Amino acid sequence: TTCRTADGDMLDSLCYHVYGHLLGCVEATLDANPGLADEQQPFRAGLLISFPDMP
Amino acid sequence: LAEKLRAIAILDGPNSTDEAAVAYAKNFGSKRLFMVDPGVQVWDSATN
Amino acid sequence: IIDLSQLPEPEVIENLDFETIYQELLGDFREAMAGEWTAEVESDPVLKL
Amino acid sequence: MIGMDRRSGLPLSGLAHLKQSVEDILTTPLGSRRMRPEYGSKLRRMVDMPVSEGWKSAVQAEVARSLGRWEPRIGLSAVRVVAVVDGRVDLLLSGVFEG
Repeated sequence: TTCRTADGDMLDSLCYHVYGHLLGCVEATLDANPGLADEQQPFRAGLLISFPDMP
Repeated sequence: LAEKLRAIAILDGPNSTDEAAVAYAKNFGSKRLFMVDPGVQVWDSATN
Repeated sequence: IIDLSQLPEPEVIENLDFETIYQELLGDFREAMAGEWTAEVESDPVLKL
Repeated sequence: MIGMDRRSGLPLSGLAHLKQSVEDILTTPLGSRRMRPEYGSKLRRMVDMPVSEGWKSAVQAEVARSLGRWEPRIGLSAVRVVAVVDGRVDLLLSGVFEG
C-alpha cells in the first residue's frame, strides 16, 4: 500500500489518517522502509512510503 | 518626515550628562517626537 | 589466522564525556537565543533539561 | 501543580500556568504535537466558517471539549459571542481561577 508524500508532510500525521492510532505504528513504518529514517523528517515532495498491513 | 507619514519618530539623545540631554530636547517642540535619553548597554555575541 | 577481537576497541564516532557535550550544546543555544539571553532565562528547569 | 513558564523558564504554579495552558490550547491545532494527534483545538479549523447559531454551538462545544480533555483544573463559565465587527468575531471567555 505505497503512498506518495508531499514536501511538508510528516510521518506521524500521515499514518494517523491511514491507521487510526499511533501505538506501534510509526516505528514499524520506519522499520519496513529502506532508508526512510536517513531522509530528513520534513519529507521531500516525491518520496514513496510503503505503509505495511496489520499494525 | 514624521508628519508626512503621521508617524511617531522615536529619537534618542546623546549619552552625555542630563544637562546635555535637556539642552538637546529643547530644539524640537513637535508632538511627533519621542526621545529616549540613556543609552542601553546590551550584551554582544560578536565582541562577547 | 589471528583473532582480531582481542584488541582495544575502535571508535567510529568519537566518544566525548558528559561535560564537553554540555558546553557544546550551550554554545549553540546562545547563538540561537542571541539578543534574547537573560540570567532569568537560564533557570533551574531549563538547565535540568 | 508546579510547572515552568513558557518564556523565561520561570517556575510558576497557580496563576500563569493555568493561563499558559488555556491560551495555548485555543490556538494550537490538532496534530501539531508529536505522536499526539488529539491534542489541540478545532478553533483553527473554525476560521472562515459562516457565523451562524449552529456555529456558536460548535465553538462553545470545542472550548468545552479541548479544555475538558486536557485541562481539568479550569472550570469554563461562558463563551458568549459579544461583537461581530468586520468579520472579526469577539468571543468572551471568562474562566474561573483554581489553586
